Amino acid sequence: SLLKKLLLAP
Amino acid sequence: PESADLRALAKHLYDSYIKSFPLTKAKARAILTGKTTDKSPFVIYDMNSLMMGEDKISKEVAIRIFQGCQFRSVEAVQEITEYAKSIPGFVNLDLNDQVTLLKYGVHEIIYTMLASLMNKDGVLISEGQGFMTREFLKSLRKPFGDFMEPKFEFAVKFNALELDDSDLAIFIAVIILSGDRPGLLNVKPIEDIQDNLLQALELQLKLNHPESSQLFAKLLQKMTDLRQIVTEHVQLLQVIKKTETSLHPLLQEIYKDL
Ligand SMILES: CCOc1cc(CNC(=O)c2c(OC)cc(O)c3c2OC2=CC(O)=C(C(C)=O)C(=O)[C@]23C)c2ccccc2c1
Repeated sequence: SLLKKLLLAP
Repeated sequence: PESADLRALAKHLYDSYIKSFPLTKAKARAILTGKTTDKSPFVIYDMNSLMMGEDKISKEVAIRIFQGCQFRSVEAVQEITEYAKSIPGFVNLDLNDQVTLLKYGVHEIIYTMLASLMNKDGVLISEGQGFMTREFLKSLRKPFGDFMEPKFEFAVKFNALELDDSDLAIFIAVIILSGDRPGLLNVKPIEDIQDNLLQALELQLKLNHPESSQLFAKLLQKMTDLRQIVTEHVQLLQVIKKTETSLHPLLQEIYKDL
């Protein structure tokens, strides 16, 4: 998901 | 030492808030009240001034402005995500729980942070380079005028509390770490983080607002009010989606099954 991608980006 | 650690936590949150959110209440009030050397915002109060200010900040105006709110909200969601990741314990939560906390939390925080950029007369836009009047926004045709107005209604009441950025950093953290969001898998670790953030918030308000004993209890109620406020926002957006013949994918994801 897009939220998951945002959360995982250092 | 316990209280000292709560102050250290408060400061950590404030410092992270300053790194995550370019548009602080301090900076916004400096612009709104006029206490800044920097350029005065371009004021947009009607269709004509909107046209003129396009560069400072085939679709009809109401739609254009609605899309503008969407793009700012998308930017805000990303800022809020970065801030959330700075809250001690958050990135160690189950990743799906992190997603859940943002999904249910971001619009409550957007309403909160929008208030920082508002007065009774209008809202700062485009990093404070524009000021769009409440009257202009409220006058936009149905159903868009009624989409804008509740954000000002909340801001007026919330700004009466006279919170500063240091208070807001902790208030926002407490909201994000809500253990009763629908569909959370591991509740206790979230509740334990929130309990500590609530202690930090109570101490912050006691020290920063010593003459307002009621403020903590009032903020706890605002957290409850914000859930009702956002449910109404989401309903209105569902109405717009079906009755108007576009929605950003990030927002579509957040609203889906909310
Ligand atoms: C929670 C839903 O999101 C919101 C968000 C906001 C914040 N809105 C804005 O910042 C906001 C706005 O605002 C009028 C009007 C507006 O015209 C624009 C805004 O920000 C924009 C980003 C853009 O990328 C634009 C373009 C063309 O690309 C715009 O035009 C901008 C400049 C709100 C502001 C006032 C009332 C309700 C609101 C609800």
